[PDB]
Amino acid sequence: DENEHAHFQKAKERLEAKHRERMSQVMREWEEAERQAKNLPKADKKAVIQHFQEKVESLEQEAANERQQLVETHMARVEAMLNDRRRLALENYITALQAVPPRPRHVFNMLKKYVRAEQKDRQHTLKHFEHVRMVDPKKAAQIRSQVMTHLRVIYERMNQSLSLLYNVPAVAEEIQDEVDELLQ
Ligand SMILES: [Cu+2]
Ligand SMILES: [Cu+2]
Repeated sequence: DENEHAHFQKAKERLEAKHRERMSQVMREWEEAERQAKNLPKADKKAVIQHFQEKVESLEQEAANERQQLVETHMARVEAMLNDRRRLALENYITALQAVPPRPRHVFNMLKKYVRAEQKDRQHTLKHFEHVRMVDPKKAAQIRSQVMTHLRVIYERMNQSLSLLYNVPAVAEEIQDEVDELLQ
């Protein structure tokens, strides 16, 4: 999850290096084209400029394509890993609550891992959405709904899991304070 974000930044940089690379040989080609067009007419010259401007435009388009694709796949993998990570954490938490006798510290640790999984998912979804919002405001307004509902779910699923803590008030009391630190 943090392995794939180290795997995301990597692929992200390779993509940049790759782009900046193709972009450099285009400006390079542009030059020899300018020197070679040294003895050609103006018309053929005004057209050599358009050719390379369109060439650069195409490169930019592709880089943008690769980025979006990379991010999409990234969102898919992470969403799968985070849900999986949450489920397992929710299980250990519930199992902890049903312990006989219930162990406060153990319940908390399990609860902590769970809150962090939910918080990780929320923060992750928020960060990526805010990225698009900052870069492409109009695009962000498209996925806006699909993104807020997601956050609404995570929030409700966590609060619902937190309240399970009241089925064992003695434990809830003994760790209430530490739980607050967690939620802040
Ligand atoms: Cu570029
Ligand atoms: Cu991410």
